[PDB]
Parts: sequence; C-alpha cells; structure tokens
Amino acid sequence: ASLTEIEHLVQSVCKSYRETCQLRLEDLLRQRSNIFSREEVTGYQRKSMWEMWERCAHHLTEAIQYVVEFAKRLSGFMELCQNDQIVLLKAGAMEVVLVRMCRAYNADNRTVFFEGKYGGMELFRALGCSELISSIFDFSHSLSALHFSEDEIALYTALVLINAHRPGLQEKRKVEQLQYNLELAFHHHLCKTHRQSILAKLPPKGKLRSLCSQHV
Ligand SMILES: COc1ccc2c(n1)CCN(C(=O)[C@H]1C[C@@H](CC(=O)O)C1)[C@H]2C(=O)Nc1cc(F)c2c(c1)C=CC2(C)C
Repeated sequence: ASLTEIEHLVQSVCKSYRETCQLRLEDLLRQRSNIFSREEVTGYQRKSMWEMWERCAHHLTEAIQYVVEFAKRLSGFMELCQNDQIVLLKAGAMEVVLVRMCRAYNADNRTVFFEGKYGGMELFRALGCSELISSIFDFSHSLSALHFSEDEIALYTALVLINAHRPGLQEKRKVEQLQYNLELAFHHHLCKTHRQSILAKLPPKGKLRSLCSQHV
C-alpha cells in the first residue's frame, strides 16, 4: 500500500461511516434547540425501569446494528475469518457506540439526544443507575471538547474495531495488517487536515474498554 492508496482507504472508511451513522450530524445539531419540557421529563421519570430498559435496549441494539454495517463496509473486514469478525465486533461494537454518542451530546446544556429531543441525565432516573449514566455523560462531555470531525470519528472508530490485541483471534497477523494501514490512514489524514493535535487527547484504549466491561 502506497500513499495514494492510503487516501482511497481513508475516503472509503469515511464513506462507510457516512452511510452507517444512523443519525446525520446536521440533524443532531439542528435538534439541539428542541429540548424535553419539565412535564415530559417527569413523564419519562414516572416510567418503570423495565419500560426505560426496553426503550434504551431497543435504541442501542439498533445502534449496534449500524456499527456492524459499518464494519461490514470496511475494506478487508469481510476478508477476515468468521471467528475473528465476531471477536472484533463482540469486543468493539459497544465501544464504537459510546464514541459515536458524543455527536448526540450537547456540552452547552449537558444533554443528549433520545427519542426526538434532547434531555439531561435526569431523564433516565427510572433506570436506577446514575453511576453508569453520569460516566457516559462525562465521557461524552470530554470527547465534545475535541470537536471531532465526522471523518475523525470514522477513522478512530474503525481503529476501535480493528484491534489485534483482542483475545480470541485466530488470525492475529491478518488483523494487524488492517490495523497498521488504518493507523497510517488516520495519521495521514490528521496531517492533511492539520489536526495532529488530537492524537495526544484521544482517550486511552484501555479506558474505552474498561467503561464497557463495567457497562456489563
Ligand atoms: C450512539 O449514538 C447514538 C446517540 C443517541 C442515540 C443513538 N445513537 C441511537 C438512536 N437514539 C434514539 O433516541 C433513536 C432515534 C430513534 C427515532 C427517533 O425518535 O428519532 C430513537 C439515541 C439514543 O438511543 N439515545 C440514548 C440512549 C441510551 F440508552 C442512553 C442515552 C441516550 C444516554 C444514556 C443511555 C441510557 C446510555
């Protein structure tokens, strides 16, 4: 792979992301002004934990399906073996969802997009786990600080998935091949866009995985 070939990979990954992002960035930002009323918030808080779990579990399952679609469209993911493809997605899909979530988070008012409008963390009071929820809001808030480009998310979340340190892989060498090219793609693009400053500020990939191991 030469350097013009790396730009095809970058473009490819950015378009796979564009297709599989579920929520359009334009739409998310326009909806920010559309925020749940105190009456509506109370409505959600009045609900059973069980109903909130079903709604949340539904919406996030859908979210995972979109990540799987993304992965399927990455160059050479489908060329991996079946066991490896599952290991990578089992370990990485939820992590990608958590990173993608920062686009739906408005740091001005500490709110997140949920069922058509923006709500604070008190929306999910019924679930009875503010530990998990504030820490999801905190993580989203810190990624908000970076003002991630769409392409930066695409490239970064591709590297979240394609990680040859996941235990269970049968073809480590094959997955390193992709990881290494994707790393070059990411680093190259950050040079092209004078955004090398963000490498020092991305969260550690240990800490991405530890907030999902606790999740479960
Ligand atoms: C990852 O990027 C994102 C970010 C937000 C959402 C999605 N994906 C998926 C779709 N989605 C929707 O609301 C759907 C649009 C559909 C049709 C409609 O009505 O427009 C309804 C969002 C969502 O699920 N919000 C959500 C869920 C959730 F579980 C939590 C939080 C927030 C914050 C704390 C927790 C409890 C973790």
